[PDB]
Parts: sequence; structure tokens; C-alpha cells
Amino acid sequence: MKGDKKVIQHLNKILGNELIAINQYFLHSRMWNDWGLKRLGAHEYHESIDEMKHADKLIERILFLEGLPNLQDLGKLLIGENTQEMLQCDLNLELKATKDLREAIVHCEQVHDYVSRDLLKDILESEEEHIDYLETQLGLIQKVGLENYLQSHMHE
Amino acid sequence: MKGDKKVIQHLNKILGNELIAINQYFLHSRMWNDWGLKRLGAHEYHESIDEMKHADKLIERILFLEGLPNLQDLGKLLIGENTQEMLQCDLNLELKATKDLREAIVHCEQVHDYVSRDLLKDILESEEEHIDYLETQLGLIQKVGLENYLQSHMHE
Amino acid sequence: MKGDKKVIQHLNKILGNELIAINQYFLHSRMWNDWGLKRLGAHEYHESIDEMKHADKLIERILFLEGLPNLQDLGKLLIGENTQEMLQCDLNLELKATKDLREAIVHCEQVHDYVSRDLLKDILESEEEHIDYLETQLGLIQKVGLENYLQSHMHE
Amino acid sequence: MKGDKKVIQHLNKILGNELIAINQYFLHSRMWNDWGLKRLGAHEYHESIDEMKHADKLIERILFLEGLPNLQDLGKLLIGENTQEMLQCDLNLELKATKDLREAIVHCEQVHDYVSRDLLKDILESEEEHIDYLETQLGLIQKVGLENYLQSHMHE
Amino acid sequence: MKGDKKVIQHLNKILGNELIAINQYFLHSRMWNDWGLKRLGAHEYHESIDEMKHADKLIERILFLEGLPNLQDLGKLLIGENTQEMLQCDLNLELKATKDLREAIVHCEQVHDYVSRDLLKDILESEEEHIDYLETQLGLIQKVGLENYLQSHMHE
Amino acid sequence: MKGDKKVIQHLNKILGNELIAINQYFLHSRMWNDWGLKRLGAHEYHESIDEMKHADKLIERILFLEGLPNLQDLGKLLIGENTQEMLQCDLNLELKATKDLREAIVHCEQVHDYVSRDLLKDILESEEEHIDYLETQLGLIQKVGLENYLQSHMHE
Amino acid sequence: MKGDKKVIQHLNKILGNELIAINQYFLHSRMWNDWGLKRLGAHEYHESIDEMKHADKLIERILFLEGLPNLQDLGKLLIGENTQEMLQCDLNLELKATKDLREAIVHCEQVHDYVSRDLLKDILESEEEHIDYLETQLGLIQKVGLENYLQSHMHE
Ligand code: HEM
Ligand code: HEM
Ligand code: HEM
Ligand code: HEM
Ligand SMILES: O=C1NC(=O)c2c(NCc3cc(Br)ccc3O)cccc21
Ligand SMILES: O=C1NC(=O)c2c(NCc3cc(Br)ccc3O)cccc21
Ligand SMILES: O=C1NC(=O)c2c(NCc3cc(Br)ccc3O)cccc21
Ligand SMILES: O=C1NC(=O)c2c(NCc3cc(Br)ccc3O)cccc21
Ligand SMILES: O=C1NC(=O)c2c(NCc3cc(Br)ccc3O)cccc21
Ligand SMILES: O=C1NC(=O)c2c(NCc3cc(Br)ccc3O)cccc21
Ligand SMILES: [K+]
Ligand SMILES: [K+]
Ligand code: NA
Ligand code: NA
Ligand code: NA
Ligand code: NA
Ligand code: NA
Ligand code: NA
Ligand code: NA
Ligand code: NA
Ligand code: NA
Ligand code: NA
Ligand code: NA
Ligand code: NA
Ligand code: NA
Repeated sequence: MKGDKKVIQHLNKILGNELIAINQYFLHSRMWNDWGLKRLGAHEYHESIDEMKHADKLIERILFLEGLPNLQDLGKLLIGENTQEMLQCDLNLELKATKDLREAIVHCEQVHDYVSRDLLKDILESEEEHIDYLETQLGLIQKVGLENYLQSHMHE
Repeated sequence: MKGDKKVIQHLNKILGNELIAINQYFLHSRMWNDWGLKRLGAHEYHESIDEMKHADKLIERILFLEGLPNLQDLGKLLIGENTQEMLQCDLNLELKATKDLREAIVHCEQVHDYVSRDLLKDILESEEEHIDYLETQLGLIQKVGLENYLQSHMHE
Repeated sequence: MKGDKKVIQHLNKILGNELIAINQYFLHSRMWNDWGLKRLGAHEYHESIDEMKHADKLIERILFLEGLPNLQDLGKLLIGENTQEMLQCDLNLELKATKDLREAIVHCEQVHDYVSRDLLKDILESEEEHIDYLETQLGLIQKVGLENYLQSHMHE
Repeated sequence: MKGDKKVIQHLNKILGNELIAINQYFLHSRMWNDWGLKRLGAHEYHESIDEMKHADKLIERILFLEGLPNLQDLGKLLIGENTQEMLQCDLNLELKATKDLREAIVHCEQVHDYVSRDLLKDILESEEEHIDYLETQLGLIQKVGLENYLQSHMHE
Repeated sequence: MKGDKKVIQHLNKILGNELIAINQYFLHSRMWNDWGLKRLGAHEYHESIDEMKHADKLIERILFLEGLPNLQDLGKLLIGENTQEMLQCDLNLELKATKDLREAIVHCEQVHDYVSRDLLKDILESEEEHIDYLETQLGLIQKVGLENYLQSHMHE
Repeated sequence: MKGDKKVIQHLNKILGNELIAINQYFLHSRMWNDWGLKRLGAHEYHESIDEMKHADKLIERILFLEGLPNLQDLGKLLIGENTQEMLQCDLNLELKATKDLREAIVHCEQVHDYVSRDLLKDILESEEEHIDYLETQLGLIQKVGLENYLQSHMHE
Repeated sequence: MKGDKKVIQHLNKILGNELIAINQYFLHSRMWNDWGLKRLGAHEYHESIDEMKHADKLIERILFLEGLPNLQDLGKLLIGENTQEMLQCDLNLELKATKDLREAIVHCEQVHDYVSRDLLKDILESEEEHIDYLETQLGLIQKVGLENYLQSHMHE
């Protein structure tokens, strides 16, 4: 079904954000596991898988609309070097991702692509859940202290 | 069955205290959950449900006694700004509530409304259990430190 | 995640309506049980629980958006004196609720808070189901007669 | 297998009656459900489904006999404005349907299409059962009164 | 609950499209079965049932909104004479249906009938899934050839 | 445990090939699914997952050796426009990957990193299985013809 | 089957290292249990058993190759005096073990004793896993602090 060219461009932009997030979260997961923070490692692994599932749905939608999914142009990964910075890097990425999701939804609404809008709304709900998790973890570091926060994430 | 007018007034006063407690405990529960202190959030949620069940019984008793349950007047919620204050706000409310329960029981006894006394005694037992929990949490903060206390309430 | 101030005010307004409905439906439920109309009491009890669940979701969203949920202000309960009036009181409350939900959704759309819109739309779907239930009960009273209508709601 | 041209015309007339009945019974079902007469709504839904099954068999037989099943020409639906009228509308349709079935069977017998006759006989047995149901309900309205009759069909 | 007059007109227009699709798909299903292409026949039967379920939901919504569901006016069925035409006839009908769904959603949004919009959006998702299936079948006829494509749809 | 710098560079080169293959095979999978060739889509999906698992093991090994896994550089994806070209693009990538695996094993052996050698040997075994699959599919297309080959990959 | 003399000497050197590790890890295990650090005690017990299993396989190989397994000569145990030192003592022993394994594999390869090489490679993989565990524990001490680290290893 021929889709709106600019909708397809938005979908490819959201896809690109998901492709960044997949790799950033996967690497953060394996860094945390390497450091013995296996509860963080496991949670971040599931965050990466969730992004993989969003990217799948976006690829499938682009193809149905007769566009070409762009899996080639990988943007900048935000890789932290300590737990607090890794969480902040994930949060910064998610905040960019939700800004792009909102702009894409606006355009879907204007050209009446209501199914594309609904997919993007579902993705946006998942990313706002991720923002909640991230903001909460950063708050917990402040409340319980870094050493306790890390201690509580050693064991899965 | 026509009940004593002042018994009904006493029951409506206890119900008013329970209505405050429901909302105060529910809000504290959701604040703790938002902050990631999910063991506190869950325990406080169960406190709120317990007050809901007490309010239900009071409403049912008032109607059997041919009175009008007062769900319209809501007194002042005591909302803390951090974990220590929230626990103290709950404890301050509970101590007011047990004072009012004791005065209500005195009056039921004097007009021979022994069934209402028995209900109020059961509610009082629950409120004293809640006081014990609250006093114990405040003591633990002193014994293990606030940071450890909070750490121990992150995970259910 | 910092939300739009006016979204939060709308969410608190909706929460305010839900808090009225919780108490109004709970009281109506217990009145109907006291009168031996236990099928009405059970159904109205589940309406009250449904509003509690909506209130929970709203409180949770407000906190995520870094607002203060308002559980302190309780508006006017509409309590009937007989079954027909109680049903009409519930219907009047629900018509106000859905008007306010629609205005809140307009605003969420304008500021691109698509997740708050989606929550409010789900609540609106539940309230329209409640409106259908209430309109249908008032119509059944006309079709079968008040005495038959009440008879059919004696046993659960 | 080439069928008799007039048999196929008869089968298409029967099919035409079933297509009216499907829609008429389906709309009546959903009207009764909307009014809270769920027992009537459920029963009328099952009547609609049964006519769908008859239409299916007629379509299949016509195609086997190398005719064109007419799903395009929808005759007049008889929709009532209250329960008694809806039942009477269904009954009037059924009495027309059984008259056309009998005429179709006469012709099948004359041209030795005994398999088409057997199918129409089975459909006719179903339609006479539906007539029994409808006549019985109209008789019950008189025997128990309309208010009781409707009361007995509120709940499934 | 009194609905917007033009919403109701749009819902009846969507319903009319569904009623065409029910009959068109059912007839195509039974033609394919008659030809021994039972896998196509079974799939097309399920498409017809899906349209039956959408029609049901639209009828229910129109009645709740105090409108009259139009099951009397049946538009033009697009019936093909071979597999390739039957699939293209279904796709042509689906593309008109989605145009009409988009225009209905625009109006629902303008008058704040967000629950009707949500219903139409769900139906639109189902119709886009049907378009995907249909476009894919026409593409497979090209990629595997017509004889293979038909061969692969003989047996369930 | 600090690893040999050139081993880590080889591991990152292998990881780079796996990252290309993940995306290429995932896109090919979803292209085949969009075209209705779901058996090809499923098989190619499982090849993508396999490469994901290889990439995971490489990331973990590089971190253990105190290197930085390179998930930022993505080389050129080879995306075909039809089934034969897609298979040949996968085969070309695999043949580059196995060449690079062999050079890396030579260097692991020279510096006595026998565990890295063993991991790369296991990956090489998987890639030679993939080469077998691809070469075999290309041979089958020649033996049974493209139309039959695609027909046999329509259904899982 | 008569083995290479120097291969057997290498196997006996590896066995010598395993015999040290068995005793060193078993004593550290029982020290940690005595101190109430039972999670460390259990984990170190399992490391000791793993070394027992490697020693068994080496003894079995030496005897097959017609050599005499040396269980008489026990080298210097590295026993720590606190948790940090004990983990470091284990790590120091493991790093010497892996050096000796690599040198043994070199010789096995040169004289074509590929089965002995394979056994030593499997042991080497286990010892590198043990090095990963130890380095990770020493890193956790730095990140969570010694008091938290020990706290986390009190209970199993
Ligand atoms: C650094 C790149 C990637 C890594 C390291 C990676 C890793 C993984 C792993 C380890 C799994 C679990 C497999 C299993 O054990 O069953 C997985 C699953 C999956 N991946 Fe990836 N992946 C990557 C990229 C992608 C991309 C780019 C996509 C889509 C475009 C994707 C889509 C999926 C899907 C759909 C699943 C299945 C999840 C489920 O339902 O359980 N992945 N990935
Ligand atoms: C007059 C005030 C209230 C009364 C009398 C009341 C009563 C009840 C009762 C009897 C229950 C079921 C307990 C059980 O299953 O044993 C319940 C459940 C619940 N209440 Fe309330 N309640 C009130 C107010 C509230 C408020 C203001 C909230 C705010 C969120 C709330 C949230 C809940 C929730 C989330 C449940 C669980 C429902 C479920 O998932 O089953 N309640 N309430
Ligand atoms: C107003 C038009 C129609 C409506 C609203 C309607 C509605 C329905 C519904 C809701 C179902 C059950 C779906 C489920 O399983 O949940 C159904 C089943 C069915 N319909 Fe229809 N339908 C319509 C027209 C037709 C027509 C015209 C035919 C044949 C030409 C037909 C044949 C069938 C059959 C064979 C079944 C399955 C019966 C069984 O359970 O064995 N329907 N219909
Ligand atoms: C201080 C010296 C040692 C101690 C305290 C020790 C202790 C133990 C214990 C407690 C068990 C498990 C007993 C059970 O509950 O079944 C065990 C198992 C075993 N030990 Fe030792 N051991 C020592 C030395 C050795 C040596 C020198 C060897 C071989 C060279 C060895 C080989 C084994 C084997 C093969 C097992 C079987 C465990 C399994 O796979 O289930 N041990 N040892
Ligand atoms: O919280 C409240 N509890 C109440 O009973 C109530 C109200 N009662 C209405 C009423 C009902 C009867 Br039957 C007889 C007299 C009468 O005034 C009105 C507003 C708020 C409340
Ligand atoms: O219903 C109510 N919801 C509320 O948030 C609330 C109150 N807030 C206390 C508070 C908490 C924080 Br943290 C930051 C500021 C602040 O004022 C007080 C009374 C009643 C209510
Ligand atoms: O209700 C209807 N039943 C029908 O068969 C039908 C139509 N048939 C199309 C057709 C198919 C073939 Br193969 C050969 C001739 C032919 O006309 C067209 C419109 C409406 C209907
Ligand atoms: O397709 C049709 N949908 C309909 O509602 C309908 C008809 N309705 C009769 C009716 C019922 C009521 Br209650 C109120 C007004 C009213 O006119 C009659 C013929 C055909 C149709
Ligand atoms: O693909 C990537 N793999 C990575 O490790 C990585 C990054 N690492 C940050 C980093 C840099 C240095 Br210098 C030392 C330690 C360190 O953690 C940053 C961007 C992209 C990537
Ligand atoms: O650790 C030890 N391993 C051993 O095999 C061993 C000993 N074996 C004596 C022996 C047995 C045979 Br059969 C053939 C030759 C031979 O000298 C004696 C003392 C200590 C050890
Ligand atoms: K601690
Ligand atoms: K009666
Ligand atoms: Na939070
Ligand atoms: Na956590
Ligand atoms: Na506790
Ligand atoms: Na009573
Ligand atoms: Na109704
Ligand atoms: Na009822
Ligand atoms: Na009946
Ligand atoms: Na045939
Ligand atoms: Na397609
Ligand atoms: Na198929
Ligand atoms: Na195959
Ligand atoms: Na490590
Ligand atoms: Na540990």
C-alpha cells in the first residue's frame, strides 16, 4: 500500500533511533555483566530486546507502505563509562527518541495515517516507561547512595 | 434497627478518619512506587486497602442503624515530602484515629451497643498493628541509617 | 519526566471526578445492599472499584509527570433517596465526567502528550460503558415497571 | 452438474428470504441487547446465525448446480419498534419464507431434484421451529403480561 | 447517549461498506470452494467473518448513540470471474473502505467522539491487514506463477 | 585479564562482520515475509538471530580481555532486490566473514590465545553451515526452477 | 598408548597446579564459612570441586599415556588473611596456571598430541572463567566498598 513519503521518512528516523538504542543498551548490558552488576545487566538486556521488537515493527510497517527500511546509517552511540553515566546516556537517548516520536505522530495525523500513528503511540508508551525506569534509578542513586545502589544490583 | 444518635455520630467520625487514611496512604504508596521504593509502596498500598475495608464496615453498620454515612466531608491529609516525614505523618494520623476509636468505644459501651463496640475494637486492633509497624520503621531508620533503610525497601 | 502544567491540571480535574464517583457509587452500593437489592449493590460496588482503578492510573501518571496529585479536594456527592434517583445521580455525574474527559483529551493532543491522551481515552471508554448501563437501567424501569425492576435486582 | 433453471430461481428466492432474515434478526438482537433485554438478544442472535447457515447451504447448492447465487438483491427488512412488533415482524417474515419453501419443494419434486428438495425440507423444518418459538412468545406476552414477559428476558 | 448526527452518518457509511464486504467475501469463498481451491475458500471465509464482527460493533455503537443502523441499503458487490479478479475486486473494495474510514475518523476527531474514533481505528487496522494479504497474494501470483499459486491453494 | 591488542582488533573485525550480517539478514527476512515467502522469512530470521548470538559472545570476550567492543562502525549492507540476489548477497558476506575468521584464528594461535581461537572456531563452524545452506538454496533454484523454489517457501 | 615424555611432564605440572588450587580453594571456602561469609564459602567450595574434576581428567590422561601421575609433590599454597587477599591469592595462582597451560598446549601441538591439547584447552577455558570471576569480585570491592561487599556474601 503506497504510503506518504514523509511518513516513511519519519518511520525511518524512528527506526534509526531504535537501532542506536539496541546497540547502546546491548553494550551497557554486557558492560554491567562484566562488572558483576548482573541485575543491571539483565534489565538492560531486556531493554535492548524491547528496542529490537520496536525496530522489527517499524521495518515491517515501512515495507508494507512500499518504502525502503534504512538499517545502514547508524547514528552516534552514547556509551557511558560508569553506572550513573550509562543511565544518563540512556535517558538522553530516550528523550531524543520521544521528541522524534511526537513529531512523527503529528505528521501521521495530518496525512491521516492513523495506523502508523497507533504504532508510534505504542512505541512512545514503551519509551516513556523506559524514561520512568531511568529517572527512578538515577533518583535511587541519590537516595540510597551509589555504593548501596550498586550493591543492590549485583545479584539478579 | 434504629441506632443511638451519638453512636452514629461517633461512627461517622471514625469513618471520616478512615477516609483521610485511605487517601493519605494511597498517595504515599504511589509516591514510594514512583521513587522506586517498591517495598514501602506495596506495604503502604496494603495499609490503604485495610482502611478501605474498615470504612466499608463502618458504612454498612451506620446504614443498618438507620443513619446517613458521611462520605462528603474529607479532613486534612498529612502528606510528607520524604520517607521519614511520610512515616511520621502516617503515625500522627493513626494516633489521632486511636484516640477517636477509644472515645467511640466508651460511648457504645454506655448505650449498650455492644456490636458496634466489637467492630470498633477490631478496627482498633488493626490501627495498633499499623502503629507498631510505623514506630518500628522509624526506629529502624535510626538503627541501620536512612540510606540502608531505603535500600532495603527498593525491591519487593 | 516534566509534564505540561495544564495537562497535570486536567489530570487532577479528572481525578477529582473519579474521587467523587468512588464515594458516590460505594455509598449507593451499600444502600442498595442494606435495602435487600443485592444485585444492584454488587453491580454498583464493581462500578466503584472500576473508578478506584482509574484514579490509581491517574495518580501514577501525575507523579510520573512530576505533578502533585490532589486527593484533598472532594466535590459534591450526588446521593439519591430511591433507586430511580440514585441511577439518575450516577448518570448526571458520568455526563459531567465525560465532558471533562473530552476537554482533557483535546488539550493532551494540542501539547502532543499522546500517552496521557491514550490513558484518558481508555477511561472515557469505561465511562461510556457505565453511561450505557445507567441509561439502560432507567429504560428498563419504564418497560418492566419499577416493582418488577426492583424484584429482578433483589438476588445477586 | 447443470441444474434446472427454475430450481435455481427458486433457490435464489429462498436465499433472498434468508438474507433479509439474517439482517432483520441481527438488528433485532442488537436492539434488544441495547435495551437490556439480553435473553431476547441472545436468542435472536442465534436465530440470525441459523439463517446464515441456511444461506451458506443454499449458496453452495446453487454453485454446484452451476447457477449464480444472488447476494445483491436485498428485499425489505421488517423492523419493529418494540418487542411485540419485533416478534410479529419476525413471524410475518417466517410465514412468507415457509410459503416460498413449499412452492420450491413442489417444483423440485416435479423435476426430480430430490437432493434440492431434501435441503429445502431441512430448512423448512428449522423455519417451522422458529415459528413455534415466535408464536409461543406472543402467546406468553398475553398470558403473563408484557411487563412480566420483558422482566423474564432481561438476564440470560 | 445522543451522538453527533454526522458521526452516525459516517458510521452507517462504514457499516454499508462492511455489509458489501461480508457478502462479496462470502460468495468469493464459496466460489473458491466449489472450484476446489479450498485454502483460498477457507481464508476468504475468515475474511467474511471478520467483516461480520466489524459490522456487529458498528451496529452496537450506532444504537448506543441513539441512531438507526442501516442494514437495508446494500451497495454494489464486486464479484470476479477468476481468482486474480476476485482478489483485485476485494482489494478495490478495501481501498474504498479505508478511504471512508479515514474521512470518518477526521470527523470523529473534530467533534471529540474519541470512542467512535478508536473503534474506527481498530477496524482500519484490520482492513490494512486485509490489504496487505491481498497485495501479497497478487504479488505471489507473479512470483510463483498462476498455476503454482492455484496449486498451493487447493488443499487446506 | 588484559588481552593481546591485535587479538582484540581481530575480534572487533569479526564483530563488525556479524553486525553487518545481523541487519542484512533481518532486512532480507522481513522482505521475504512482506512478499509472502514466509518459510524463507522464518529461516532468514533464524540466521539473523544466530549472528546476534555470535555478536554477543564476541562482545563478552572483548570485554573480558579489557578491550572496547566496536558497535559504532557499521560496514556496507548487501541488500538484494530479488530472492536469488538476496541469497548471493548473504553468501558473499559469509565468504568475507570466513576469510576474516581464518586470519584471526592464525593470530590467536601465534600469541597462544587458545580460548579466543576456540570461540572463533565455533563461529566458523556456524558460518560454514550457513554457507552450505546458501549454496544449497542457489543450487535448488537451478534444479527445480525459481517459481517452484518460491512456491515451496510460501508457507512455514 | 605410550605418550610423549615431555607431554607427560607438562601434564604432571598442570596436575601439580590443580592440586595446589584444590587445597587452597577448599581452605579459603572453609575460612569464609567460619567467618559467616557463606556465599563466598559456597562459591569457593564449587571452585575447589571444579579443580578436583580437572585433576581427575589429568590423572586419567597421564595413566592412559603410560606415565605416573604425581600426587606426591604439593607446591606452595597461597592462603590469604582477609577476603581481599584470599581472592588475590586465588587470582595469582590462576594466572600462573594459565601460563603453564599455554606452554603445555604449545608442546602438545608440536608433537601432534591433539587430544591432550583439547583437554588442556577445556581446562584453560575453565580457568579463564575463574579469573573472570575473581577480577570481577576484586572490582566489586572497589565499587560497592568492602563492608557492602562482605555484607552481600553473608547469606547464600
Ligand atoms: C548489536 C546488535 C544486536 C545484538 C547484539 C542482538 C542480540 C540479540 C539476542 C542475544 C537475542 C536473543 C536470542 C536468543 O537467545 O533467543 C536477540 C533477539 C532478537 N533480536 Fe536482536 N540483537 C541485535 C540486533 C537486532 C536488530 C538490529 C534487530 C531488528 C532489526 C533485532 C531483532 C531481534 C528480535 C525480533 C529478537 C527476538 C526477541 C524475542 O522475541 O525474544 N536484533 N537479539
Ligand atoms: C470511600 C472510599 C473507599 C472505599 C470505601 C473503598 C473500598 C474498597 C474495597 C472494599 C476494596 C476491595 C478490597 C478487597 O478486595 O478485599 C477496594 C479496592 C481497591 N481500592 Fe478502594 N475504596 C475507597 C477509595 C479508594 C481510593 C480513593 C482509591 C484510589 C486509588 C482506591 C483504590 C483501590 C484499588 C486500586 C483497589 C484494588 C481493586 C482491584 O484491583 O481489585 N480506593 N476499595
Ligand atoms: C448483517 C450481516 C451479518 C452480520 C452482522 C453477521 C454476524 C455474524 C457474527 C457476529 C458471527 C459470529 C462470528 C464469531 O464467530 O464470533 C457470524 C457467523 C457466521 N456468519 Fe454471519 N453475519 C452477517 C451476514 C452473513 C451472511 C450474509 C452469511 C452467508 C451469506 C453469513 C454466514 C455466517 C456463518 C456461516 C457463520 C458461522 C456460523 C457457525 O458458527 O457455524 N453471515 N455472523
Ligand atoms: C583437602 C583435600 C580435599 C578435600 C577437603 C575434598 C573434599 C571433597 C568433598 C567434600 C567432595 C564432595 C563430597 C560429597 O558430598 O559427595 C569432593 C568431591 C570430589 N573430589 Fe575432593 N577433596 C579433596 C581433594 C581431592 C583431590 C586431591 C582429588 C583428585 C585428585 C579430588 C577429587 C574429587 C572428585 C572427583 C569429587 C567428585 C565431585 C563430583 O563431581 O560430584 N578431591 N571432594
Ligand atoms: O456522604 C453522604 N452520605 C449521605 O447519606 C449523603 C446524602 N444523603 C441524601 C439523603 C438520602 C436519604 Br435515603 C435520606 C436523606 C438524605 O439527605 C447527600 C449528600 C452526601 C451524603
Ligand atoms: O492531595 C494532596 N496531594 C499532594 O501532593 C498533597 C500535599 N503535598 C505535600 C508535598 C509533597 C511534596 Br514531595 C512536595 C510538595 C508538597 O506540597 C499536601 C496536602 C495534600 C496533598
Ligand atoms: O450477487 C451476486 N451473485 C453473483 O454471482 C454475482 C455476480 N456474478 C459475477 C459473475 C461471475 C461469473 Br464466474 C460469471 C458471470 C458473472 O456475472 C456479479 C454481481 C453480483 C452477484
Ligand atoms: O436497516 C434498517 N435499520 C433500521 O433501524 C430500520 C428500520 N427501523 C424501524 C424503526 C425502529 C425504531 Br426503535 C425507531 C424508528 C424506526 O424507523 C426500518 C427498516 C429498515 C431499517
Ligand atoms: O561502539 C562502541 N563501543 C564502545 O565501547 C564505545 C564507546 N565507549 C566509551 C569508552 C571510551 C574509551 Br577511550 C574507554 C572506555 C570507554 O568505555 C563509546 C562510543 C561507541 C562505542
Ligand atoms: O604421586 C605418585 N604417583 C605415583 O604413581 C607414585 C608412586 N608409584 C610407584 C610406581 C607404580 C608403578 Br604401577 C610403576 C612405577 C612406580 O614407580 C609412588 C609414590 C608416589 C607416587
Ligand atoms: K548496605
Ligand atoms: K413479576
Ligand atoms: Na520516577
Ligand atoms: Na532495581
Ligand atoms: Na521492611
Ligand atoms: Na436493612
Ligand atoms: Na441502552
Ligand atoms: Na440487571
Ligand atoms: Na424465554
Ligand atoms: Na465444482
Ligand atoms: Na505485502
Ligand atoms: Na497462502
Ligand atoms: Na527449504
Ligand atoms: Na570482569
Ligand atoms: Na556475589
